[PDB]
Amino acid sequence: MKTQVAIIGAGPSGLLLGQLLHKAGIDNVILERQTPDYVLGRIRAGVLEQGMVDLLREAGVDRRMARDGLVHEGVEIAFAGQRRRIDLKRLSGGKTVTVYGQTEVTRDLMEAREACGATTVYQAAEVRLHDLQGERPYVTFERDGERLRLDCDYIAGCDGFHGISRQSIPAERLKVFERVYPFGWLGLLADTPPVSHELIYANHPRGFALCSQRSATRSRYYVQVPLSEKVEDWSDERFWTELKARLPSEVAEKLVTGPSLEKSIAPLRSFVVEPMQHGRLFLAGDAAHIVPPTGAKGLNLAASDVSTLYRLLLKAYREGRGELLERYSAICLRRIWKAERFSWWMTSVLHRFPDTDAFSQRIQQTELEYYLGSEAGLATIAENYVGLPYEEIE
Amino acid sequence: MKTQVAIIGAGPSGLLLGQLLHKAGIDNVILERQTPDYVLGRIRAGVLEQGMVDLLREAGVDRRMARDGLVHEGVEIAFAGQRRRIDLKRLSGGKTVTVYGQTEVTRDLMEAREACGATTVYQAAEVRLHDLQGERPYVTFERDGERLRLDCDYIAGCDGFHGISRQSIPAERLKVFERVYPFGWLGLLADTPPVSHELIYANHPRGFALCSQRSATRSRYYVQVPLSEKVEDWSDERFWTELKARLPSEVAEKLVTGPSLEKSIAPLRSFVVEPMQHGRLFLAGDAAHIVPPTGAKGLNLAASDVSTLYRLLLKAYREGRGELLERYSAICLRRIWKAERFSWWMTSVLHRFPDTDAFSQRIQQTELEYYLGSEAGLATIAENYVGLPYEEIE
Ligand SMILES: Cc1cc2nc3c(=O)[nH]c(=O)nc-3n(C[C@H](O)[C@H](O)[C@H](O)COP(=O)(O)OP(=O)(O)OC[C@H]3O[C@@H](n4cnc5c(N)ncnc54)[C@H](O)[C@@H]3O)c2cc1C
Ligand SMILES: Cc1cc2nc3c(=O)[nH]c(=O)nc-3n(C[C@H](O)[C@H](O)[C@H](O)COP(=O)(O)OP(=O)(O)OC[C@H]3O[C@@H](n4cnc5c(N)ncnc54)[C@H](O)[C@@H]3O)c2cc1C
Repeated sequence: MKTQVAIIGAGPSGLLLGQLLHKAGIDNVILERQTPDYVLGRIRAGVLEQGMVDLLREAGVDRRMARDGLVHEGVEIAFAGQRRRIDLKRLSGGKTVTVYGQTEVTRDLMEAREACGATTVYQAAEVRLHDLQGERPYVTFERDGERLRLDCDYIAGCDGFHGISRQSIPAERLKVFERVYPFGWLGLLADTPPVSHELIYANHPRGFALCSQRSATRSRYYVQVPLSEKVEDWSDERFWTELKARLPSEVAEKLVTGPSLEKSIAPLRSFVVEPMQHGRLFLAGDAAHIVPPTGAKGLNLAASDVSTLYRLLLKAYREGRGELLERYSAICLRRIWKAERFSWWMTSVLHRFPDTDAFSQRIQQTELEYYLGSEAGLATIAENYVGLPYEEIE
Repeated sequence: MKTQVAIIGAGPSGLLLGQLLHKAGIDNVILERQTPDYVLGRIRAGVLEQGMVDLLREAGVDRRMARDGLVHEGVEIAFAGQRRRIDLKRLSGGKTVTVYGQTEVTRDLMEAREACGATTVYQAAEVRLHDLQGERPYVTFERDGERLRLDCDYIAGCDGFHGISRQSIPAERLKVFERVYPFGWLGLLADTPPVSHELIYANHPRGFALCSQRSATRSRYYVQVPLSEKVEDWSDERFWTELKARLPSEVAEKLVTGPSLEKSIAPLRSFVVEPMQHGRLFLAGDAAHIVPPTGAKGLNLAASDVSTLYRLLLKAYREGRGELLERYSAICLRRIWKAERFSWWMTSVLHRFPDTDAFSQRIQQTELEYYLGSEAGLATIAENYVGLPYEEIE
């Protein structure tokens, strides 16, 4: 079995890369540990940058998104009994963000891939990577008990945080940067209309809360909870009572509640590895970096890693410029670090941290007061929120 | 002995308030623990905001400053082998800062006060404050062994961080916010021409360094040093060698060194008290708050506290609007907290902190890269550096 680019992981990253590659004539095979159904069960992302929206259009998978996606021109931040709106469009020079669930984006790509007839092996068990520095690397996996080998020119590790690709790079060649936060996000999906037409991020003494959405009749809410919490201790009723307690009274007042379609706790973490490649293996998305959800940058960074890898691979195949691939990491990391900085900043000003002294609490509040009340402060949030520009290459 | 406003402390705050008051016809007496010579020996500040410059003009003490002061339109920040200039004037909408030593400003005010014949008691020993909540407060002090009493209507505590005024407010009525940094600034004054026409703040792996000035032939340099250092362990030669090691090679190359006229270590600290008044006692300047020097806000915040107190006292005396004085703290604290936030931010991005993990070091570097490379980021630094606007009152 042979292909040009072997892709590990059928999440957004792998599917997007595969689609862009297939369309340009570069054969690729995707290997996924789970089933199509399992991948589709993951709720995750709701906010997309314009760069991601354009990439989906380039991959020709934007019909449903253009129809069903919601374009947002602003977002709200509530703190100390007041709501402040950040006009993203005005402050960023015209850019906006699009609310379209990750489940939907993944569904669209999966359908697009099937229609084109490109190769995808689900339930590819025990994927192993070999000869990463040779001229002929290969991947081995198990399908129903028999060990199969897939030869390729390059391997793109799009297998997420717990994937095999990052583990395959000799640990001594990698530099890891990580911060674990002492809290997580308890999320709840409901078939109820959102409380607002725009997102509301709330810093409240009891903890952080976020009112998001998926469509006109589907909402997604989150509340900060300590790491010791188990999802089974949070009944739907306990969640709604808690969410209401963390929102401004006039917002809590018009909130339509309902049974949860999904509930889960996601721990917050920052993680980056340098470099993002090794020989003929290139890491993309959650395989190379994790950002806390506060900034809505994760899936969006994966999109830029992919956009970059795809363009470099095109140059390598179409133009015989294989040496440009050595620049992958340097190009990606520039954008990754600025997005990590933004996600870290958002996280630190919106959440309540344990054992915080009086000085820090006051500085936290003043950070909000300053950035939300200054035209220059508002602009720094806005340009980062809509997403910083992608790098050209070369 | 009787007056209208008793002022404790003959540093910049007390002298400026006294001068503004005297000029408006409100009698005031200043009590100072030290001698004129001792006060004049303190080097301290070099950078003044435009608001402070205007206040000095209003007090009619700006002749020498207008002649000798240096107007700066920009400042430089060096980090990771690169120098980035922040165009203050362009980015702040036309404002600049003025470099005029605190020693000089204090000298100008002292001369101005003497010429007008206003009362100033130097070597006023053991100042005590009494009947702060009565309609008739009074101050007692010792002059050559005899205890004297000074009756007044109001008392302005302009006695700095170690003054008696803040100690006179029942501890239970005060809320203190404080952060002590694990390092100090070793400063050196020399009769040598500055290495640059504008200030250079440098974040270097060995520690922070700052190239400042007092005139065309007088320089002021600083290097971050741990709290365990004693000034006697730093010979002039050790200082120059260290400073040179922390600056970009092309800057170190043209640095003119020379014998120190003054050397001292100043520990870094953030401190604020709420409220800033009690009965007929009002705190101003370092008596109510300390900001680390990194942002050049200390003397500048004292100026705004004074501008505010003076205007409220005018209303009280001239207009019989004594009730407006209850607003002093609320007005001052708004500006104080934003300046504290700025000084804290500058301090955290420019200095090297002990036991810093890899993630934080990278975030520190990315903060600099972001704010120094974005038009909106540059504007947040600039508007804060030139000084945020004073509040109108009423
Ligand atoms: C609560 C939450 C909210 C978020 N909100 C947002 C948001 O609004 N906006 C945004 O930009 N980001 C957001 N994110 C982040 C975003 O969901 C992720 O960054 C994104 O899923 C990354 O996609 P990926 O394809 O890189 O990895 P994944 O989605 O993790 O997919 C990796 C795939 O690889 C497969 N795989 C793993 N191991 C193997 C193996 N050994 N062999 C083969 N296949 C394997 C996995 O099964 C998986 O299907 C959020 C995340 C969370 C958890
Ligand atoms: C290294 C350094 C650099 C700085 N750089 C700058 C800068 O460039 N720009 C800026 O804005 N700020 C800067 N500052 C801060 C600035 O110097 C101070 O904020 C400023 O001195 C405050 O003035 P003040 O009048 O409130 O207090 P002080 O200058 O401390 O004067 C208070 C006076 O009260 C007197 N006194 C004390 N106790 C008694 C008592 N019990 N009875 C009677 N009198 C008493 C003291 O003797 C003193 O004379 C810097 C400070 C340092 C240390």
